[PDB]
Amino acid sequence: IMGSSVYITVELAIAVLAILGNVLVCWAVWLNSNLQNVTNYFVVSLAAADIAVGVLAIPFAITISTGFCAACHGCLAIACFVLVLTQSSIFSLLAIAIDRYIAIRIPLRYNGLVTGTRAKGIIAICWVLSFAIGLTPMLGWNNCGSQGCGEGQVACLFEDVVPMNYMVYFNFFLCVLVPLLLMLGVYLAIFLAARRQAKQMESQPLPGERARSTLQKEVHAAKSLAIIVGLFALCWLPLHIINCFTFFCPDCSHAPLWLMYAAIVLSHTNSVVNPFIYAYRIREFRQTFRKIIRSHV
Amino acid sequence: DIVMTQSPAIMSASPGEKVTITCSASSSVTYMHWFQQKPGTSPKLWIYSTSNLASGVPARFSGSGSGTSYSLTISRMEAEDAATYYCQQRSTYPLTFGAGTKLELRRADAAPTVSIFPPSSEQLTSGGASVVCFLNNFYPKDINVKWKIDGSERQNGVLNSWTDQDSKDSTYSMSSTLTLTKDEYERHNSYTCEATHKTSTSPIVKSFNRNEC
Amino acid sequence: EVQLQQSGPELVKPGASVKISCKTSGYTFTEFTMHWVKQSHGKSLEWIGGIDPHNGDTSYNQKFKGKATLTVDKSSSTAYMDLRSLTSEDSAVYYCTRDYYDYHYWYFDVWGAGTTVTVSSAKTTAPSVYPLAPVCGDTTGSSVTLGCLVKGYFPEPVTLTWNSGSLSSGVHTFPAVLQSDLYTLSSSVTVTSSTWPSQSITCNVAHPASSTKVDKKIEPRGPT
Ligand SMILES: CCNC(=O)[C@H]1O[C@@H](n2cnc3c(N)nc(/N=N/c4ccccc4)nc32)[C@H](O)[C@@H]1O
Repeated sequence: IMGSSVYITVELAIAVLAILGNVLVCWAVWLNSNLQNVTNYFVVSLAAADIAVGVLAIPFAITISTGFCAACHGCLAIACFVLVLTQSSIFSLLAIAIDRYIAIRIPLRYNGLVTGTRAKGIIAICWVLSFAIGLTPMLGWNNCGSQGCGEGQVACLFEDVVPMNYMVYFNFFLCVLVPLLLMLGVYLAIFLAARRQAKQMESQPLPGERARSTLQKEVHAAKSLAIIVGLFALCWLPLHIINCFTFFCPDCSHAPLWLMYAAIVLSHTNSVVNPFIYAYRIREFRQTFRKIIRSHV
Repeated sequence: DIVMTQSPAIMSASPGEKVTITCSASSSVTYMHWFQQKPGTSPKLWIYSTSNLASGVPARFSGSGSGTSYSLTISRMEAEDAATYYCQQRSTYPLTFGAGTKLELRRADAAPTVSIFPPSSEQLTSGGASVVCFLNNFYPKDINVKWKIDGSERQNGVLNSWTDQDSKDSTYSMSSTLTLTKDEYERHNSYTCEATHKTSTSPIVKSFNRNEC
Repeated sequence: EVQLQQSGPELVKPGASVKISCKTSGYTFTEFTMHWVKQSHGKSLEWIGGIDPHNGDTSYNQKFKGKATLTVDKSSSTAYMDLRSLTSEDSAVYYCTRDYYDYHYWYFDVWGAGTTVTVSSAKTTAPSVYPLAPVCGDTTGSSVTLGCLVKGYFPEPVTLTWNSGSLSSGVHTFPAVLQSDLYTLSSSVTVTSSTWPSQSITCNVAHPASSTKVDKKIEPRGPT
């Protein structure tokens, strides 16, 4: 009972922290007019996705940690729900990274690429892809298509209902690997651009405000994307690596339950850590946060 | 720091002639700028980043160079291009310019026109006496003036002034004024100035006698 | 249309100080740094320093440190240079330039008209103008040349025109020469032999320093 109790406590604490941080970000963007733009719109969409993860995905994952005898398809649907919510969070983060890449490396077309309803279109595409990938097991690609309980009912654990081939070849590659590679490429491009600008400017004392602004924006974006990529990888890679070596290592010792709990809580900590750290990197966000806190008190 | 040495310091070129002027750097430089300045006017950007023509610069101008040596060239010389050109460096501070290259327009030779002027009555009333000799519209620059008083040369108290190359004639003019006191001017009769030039086998002589006026 | 409007001429005595202005227009003033260049005796371009109008950062040439101080008026979109403890060496022409950023390198894009600063304690004196009629003699064929002498004035410049600018071509005004704190300038105008003395040719000399306007009509010489 001790392990289950501590796991549930950690999961609920993560959910509450994600809820608080993301509602704070949304409140700050709603209040300040100087915070209302496309990048903050993507940040708010990611924050809402993380709110959904904390309210729904985390309690649902706790529900699949029980193992009580229940219908196979209901628990398959719950697992697909948590999958869809995590997909939405990851795709919103990728959208923010793409917005930063367009802003930094494509300044002239930026107003013509992401402004207007195109941001809503991109968010809708992210959610559609999330639902499509997360609801593929419901099309018959599942184990129930095996006698923990019997006659349709099973012990509701994630691996009992969700096949591993989908989790490795499909979920790990398209959802956790491809966005990670894209974010790494964007970070590398912005880092190289920033260091090229710095090397160009270092020869001259007293540079123009134009060059100073360019270097400032490039460095800030590069460090923000470094933080984003590092946190995303640290949170998501362990669990999917565990899945990969469960699928590829036959009869090898299945990961001890504490390791599985740690991987799950890290994957959920992704949703609370992003994009609050990114928001705190901007002076306006933290100024608004402090003003709201002072007004409340 | 760094030193910019330009060559040639002074140059003349016929219209249509290809002209290349160089700019030597004491140490290696990454970029070289070029500024064209005409007399009486501020310098204007001509070539930036060692190859790029500024706005309004004709395509006949080209820029080149790297490291120590840099240069700009004119495909065919035009009369509008007679000016002074400076090369600027901004690799190692402080910024250093070049001494500049005065570019002149080569012309057909022309004999000077010499006129002499006795001192006016107003200057005589003031105790002064200046005789002015004007040498105008000649090419090339080299010229000499000799003052003779009563058959003997006088090198005392002469003032020589030279104009720059004329905007239209592209010629040169020289003013030579010999200043004396009224008593010594009234102490002599004959005054003359002679102009020796390559365009005449004998010097051009203009003279007057004070006994007339 | 990017323009840099500089101050007017400044005649000052040794030990004094001057503040040259540079009024910018046609571009976002704070986006590009302003630099000042001194040209002394002609054909000697020296970089004084630069100032960033956005944050006030400055980088000076160590030669001119303490001599020139660069300030900026962001509201008025103007740049100033203060030249303190002036001597005769500081007498030169000073320019202000805009240091444009091409996203690849830097260059002086637009140059100001320039300001002439002359420093000397020499006494300001009005010119003495003597008209130079041609030698009595006779008209030597094609054309006749007339002269006008400006003796003993200070300081430069002095504007000389013939018939108040009606005669432009055929005029040779020569650079002035100093003889113990006094300039001397002469001008020659050549016209057709049928014009003079039939028409009136006068010499218009103006000295803004002493605020004197004098016109000397050139007439045939009488007995001496
Ligand atoms: C964008 C991709 N989304 C996700 O990876 C999200 O789905 C969940 N998840 C994914 N793969 C999983 C796996 N192999 N095992 C488990 N639980 N095992 C248990 C064993 C014993 C007692 C309790 C539990 N959970 C998994 C998790 O919530 C993660 O954030």
